[PDB]
Amino acid sequence: QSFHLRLRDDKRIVFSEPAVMGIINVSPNSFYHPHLDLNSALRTAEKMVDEGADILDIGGESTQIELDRLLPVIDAIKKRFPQLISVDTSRPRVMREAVNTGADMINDQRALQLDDALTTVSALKTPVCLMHFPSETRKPGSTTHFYFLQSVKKELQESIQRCKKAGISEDRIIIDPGFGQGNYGKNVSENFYLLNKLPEFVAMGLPVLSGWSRKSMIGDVLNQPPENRLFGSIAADVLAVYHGASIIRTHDVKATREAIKIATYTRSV
Amino acid sequence: SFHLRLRDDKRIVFSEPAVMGIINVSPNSFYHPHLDLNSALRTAEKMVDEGADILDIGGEATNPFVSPSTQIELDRLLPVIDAIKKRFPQLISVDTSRPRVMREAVNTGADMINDQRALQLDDALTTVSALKTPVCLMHFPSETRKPGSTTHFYFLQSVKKELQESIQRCKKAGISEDRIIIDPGFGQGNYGKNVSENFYLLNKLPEFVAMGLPVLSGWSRKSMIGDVLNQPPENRLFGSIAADVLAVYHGASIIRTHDVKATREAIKIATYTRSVD
Amino acid sequence: SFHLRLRDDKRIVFSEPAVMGIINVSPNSFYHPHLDLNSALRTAEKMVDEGADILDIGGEPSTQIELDRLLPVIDAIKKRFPQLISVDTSRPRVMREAVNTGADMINDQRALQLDDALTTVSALKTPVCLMHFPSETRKPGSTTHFYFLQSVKKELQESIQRCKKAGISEDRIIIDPGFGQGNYGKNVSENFYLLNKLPEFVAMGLPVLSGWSRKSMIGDVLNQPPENRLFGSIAADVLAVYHGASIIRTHDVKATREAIKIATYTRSVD
Amino acid sequence: SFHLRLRDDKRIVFSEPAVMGIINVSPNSFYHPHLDLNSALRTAEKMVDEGADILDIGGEATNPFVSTQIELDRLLPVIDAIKKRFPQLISVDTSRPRVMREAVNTGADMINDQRALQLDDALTTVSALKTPVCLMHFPSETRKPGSTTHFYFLQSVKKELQESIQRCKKAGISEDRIIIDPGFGQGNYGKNVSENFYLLNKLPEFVAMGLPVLSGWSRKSMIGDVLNQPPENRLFGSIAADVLAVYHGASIIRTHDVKATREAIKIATYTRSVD
Ligand SMILES: Nc1nc(O)c2nc(CNc3ccc(C(=O)O)cc3)cnc2n1
Ligand SMILES: Nc1nc(O)c2nc(CNc3ccc(C(=O)O)cc3)cnc2n1
Ligand SMILES: Nc1nc(O)c2nc(CNc3ccc(C(=O)O)cc3)cnc2n1
Ligand SMILES: Nc1nc(O)c2nc(CNc3ccc(C(=O)O)cc3)cnc2n1
Ligand SMILES: [Cl-]
Ligand SMILES: [Cl-]
Ligand code: NA
Ligand code: NA
Ligand code: NA
Repeated sequence: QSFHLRLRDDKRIVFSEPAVMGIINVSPNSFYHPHLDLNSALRTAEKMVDEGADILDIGGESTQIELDRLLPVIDAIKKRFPQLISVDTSRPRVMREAVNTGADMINDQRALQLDDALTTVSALKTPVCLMHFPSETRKPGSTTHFYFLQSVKKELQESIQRCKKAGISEDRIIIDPGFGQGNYGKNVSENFYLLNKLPEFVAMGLPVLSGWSRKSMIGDVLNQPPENRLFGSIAADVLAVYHGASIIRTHDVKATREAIKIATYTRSV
Repeated sequence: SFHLRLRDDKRIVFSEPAVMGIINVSPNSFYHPHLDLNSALRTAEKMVDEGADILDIGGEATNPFVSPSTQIELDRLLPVIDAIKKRFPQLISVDTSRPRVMREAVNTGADMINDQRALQLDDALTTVSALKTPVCLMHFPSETRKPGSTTHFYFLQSVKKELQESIQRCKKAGISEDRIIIDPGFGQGNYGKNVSENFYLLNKLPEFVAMGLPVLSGWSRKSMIGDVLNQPPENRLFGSIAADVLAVYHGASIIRTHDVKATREAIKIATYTRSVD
Repeated sequence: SFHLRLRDDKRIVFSEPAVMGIINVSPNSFYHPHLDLNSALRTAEKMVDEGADILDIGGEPSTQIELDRLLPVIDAIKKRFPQLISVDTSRPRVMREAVNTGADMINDQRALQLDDALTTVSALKTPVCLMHFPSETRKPGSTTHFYFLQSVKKELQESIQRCKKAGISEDRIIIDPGFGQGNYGKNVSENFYLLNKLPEFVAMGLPVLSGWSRKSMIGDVLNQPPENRLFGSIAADVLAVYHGASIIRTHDVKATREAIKIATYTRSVD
Repeated sequence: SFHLRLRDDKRIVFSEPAVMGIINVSPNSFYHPHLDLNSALRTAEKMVDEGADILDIGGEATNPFVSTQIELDRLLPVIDAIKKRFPQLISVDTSRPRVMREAVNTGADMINDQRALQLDDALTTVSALKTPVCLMHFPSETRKPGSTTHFYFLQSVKKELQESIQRCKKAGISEDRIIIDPGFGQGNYGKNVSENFYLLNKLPEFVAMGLPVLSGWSRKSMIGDVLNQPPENRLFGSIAADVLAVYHGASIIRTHDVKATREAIKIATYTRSVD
């Protein structure tokens, strides 16, 4: 699985194999490895760069505090490292300033639903990741697995179409089924069903991004706290790439990179 | 047997329990949401071929107790009702709690109204009385009740009392007895019952049947079956059939189901067994 | 029969509905303001002799004023009497200081809506009464009774869920429909409807508290001033207990206690 | 009237036979498995309301007719939640020394061992923990039921229990911390129906050993066999066995049915002591 994106300067970047996107959360309230200051975030960035990350995803999600956290990190990373920078936000103002500070792409868990977001991404000309997120509160397990998958695909296609209409280029759109529980509105079996059926998303023609890293589904199946979820998480990434995923979002860059290389070879014989 | 008197005074006689097939047309609906008109019609066609007596169409977007949503509900319902009215002979039921949806659905061809909230919303009683259609009154779904907070016996008594009051509310409003159907409201979640309470109501269904009106029961694919079998909704067919069988064995008049043919065949055996008394 | 768990983890069981006597220590308080410490203690003494299970003390710069009225009373009561003490307040700081002084539980008419209230009660580990308080923009009578009731239950459920999420133990939550007119945003018939439907609150699975004592809906129905509302008030207490209420908040301890004893017996004989 | 000494050296006195309610948190149990913390707590609340003196929490699946971490994950949360809520004594039904330590550390007041501290380290663990312990008679090996006379079987049971008691005293376990139990049951409890009834009829012989005696017939197969009833229908027969056990001097009754048992044994106690 190879793919490309067109950056905001119309420069084409080609990935010869699935990309690894390392996570740097600067929100003290994150479930895993919150970064409370700039120095600690930069220590993580350096490790991830050493471990071979392709992209670093910086998130800190009330707008000014988000900016005070994100901007210093993006600036420092842009200054020090050659990695592509993704900003994980749903706020148009954050997108604008993040990109002005050096972010190359926008990762939106809300798929540009927040007013002004769509036009903002079109105006910035950056690649964007559209993650599937419930219209509103969904009851997990309330439909068959098949019909749930149908709705996720349908809604992602609608998001893609909104992007194209707003003038976002086809080579700037990444999609993500939005793996997780809690407000991601899925139970464990639904998450695994979407993973099993990932080729149906891949067949939509855009690069697919997948993030299982240390999440509750692994915790539930293994009965392990987040710190003990490494091996289970690696397994999900392997399966995601085996099924055609283009980008893996992870807290564990080296382990993911090595594991998915095996998935790629298995898939590519 | 039982009959329903339609708004034009024609009496539909049912010599055996009726099977009401379900077509949910809201995105947040249970089991199988129909996301467009064509998909809704494919299901109707299947259910018609499987021998449905009634097709129950519902597309509620939001709870009216908590307009744009009214119009959204209409936009989803009317095209399906209209297409079915033109194509098929089946009776059409509209599952809604909104008086305006009731009026427009009936004008479009709906024969009866199915209200989970028992016409409690402002103007619902008067609306149904004026429409002169049969109506199903369900045990009101209490989102705040803590299941198990009373004993099975007392909970059963409270369900019976509430249904008796809903019947009286209807009669006082000028809704005729031959257009009233009652339903103990099987389900968990917002239906304010746990697994054991649901099974207790099912075992005690004859107590609802003795109230003298046709009783409707809907277990199809619901969480009670999932919890007992440890299965997702697509794997609850055989458990659901069993509940329909027992409901009919105990005297239920109408079964509301996602699986028409299977329900129809199974309850025929329940009906025969019940009949040999 | 119900129970609560105090902040020391001690299980308190009530073999029958508890009577909570009211001691208001603010000058603008309802029915009988206690203008000094001595008067408050005389009332406490009477209510203890009359069989009160709990004493609810309430006195709502202004925080400090509330404390100077409350603490001396709570302190005196804590030293002299074995009854449980409740503090009627919405202010986190008053909650902390009152509990530190001897209050066993917190009674919040605002259901811990005031910032820091939730975290404060969770840390204090005391039981808390959550009363429903309709939006102050509400106009009584502008919705049907049934509709209004659903919104009251829904909002109480949301308050309960906030408490649980904040780590407040289920055996430390009491709920209250918030009987009253005026700023309680209800009219006479809405109050009687909630009373008639009280078993629907009991069905939420937590002890229910009710307070009709001397209130305006009795005054309006009987055309009586506060002094003449005793017989109507106990009638409301009787009905509340008959419908399953666990705690009755009253200015008239002896009369309420005796009346609800009859209600409890009648309810109990299934 | 009997007494026990808790590990805090405080003596607890029972003026009448104590009722021990059963809370099993294992998925595979023949009667009322508790599969989650909440169900276990509901049962506990009900049993406390009904007047239970002791709650016996077990995480080992009990089917007589057919990992340490898994037992702890089921038990500890329940024991913790009970310790924080109720004044009742907490018993932990386990044979695993590690479980004994962790359960006691979490709040268990005594240890109920169906193996009478046979597993290595169990003896020394209980002596060091300083908690009361119930020693239940269990087949040293696979016994064939009905293979000896009733009298000779009883002799072996009494001899083996006496050996167990002696092992405990030698290990330094206090005499006011030892409870004994004839181990009523079939299957791997190594007895048939007649043998169980013989032991019950002869309960006074265990009572004469000078330690409080615990007895557990609740909804067991002996009742099922005699009445031809599934577990749900064994209440009345179970009550009868409890009545006889108490009439013969049992100090503790282990039951799934607290209120019914308490009421029945009050009658037994009245009759026994009217003298
Ligand atoms: N594109 C994209 N894709 C994701 O998967 C993602 N996940 C998070 C993290 N959000 C969650 C959700 C659920 C859970 C749990 O159940 O454990 C954990 C973390 C943040 N940004 C994200 N962005
Ligand atoms: N007359 C009537 N009778 C019903 O039984 C019914 N059920 C639904 C569907 N509602 C539910 C409720 C609970 C559950 C669960 O626990 O799984 C599922 C679906 C919609 N209209 C209904 N109408
Ligand atoms: N938990 C609880 N429950 C109450 O019922 C209550 N009432 C008051 C007193 N408030 C009112 C409200 C209305 C009226 C009237 O209309 O007469 C009188 C007094 C103060 N704290 C209270 N706390
Ligand atoms: N002290 C003590 N005393 C018991 O009697 C006991 N029983 C069990 C449960 N074990 C059984 C054995 C046999 C049977 C049957 O034949 O039905 C049923 C249950 C677990 N802990 C126990 N602990
Ligand atoms: Cl449905
Ligand atoms: Cl007052
Ligand atoms: Na791939
Ligand atoms: Na409805
Ligand atoms: Na009519």
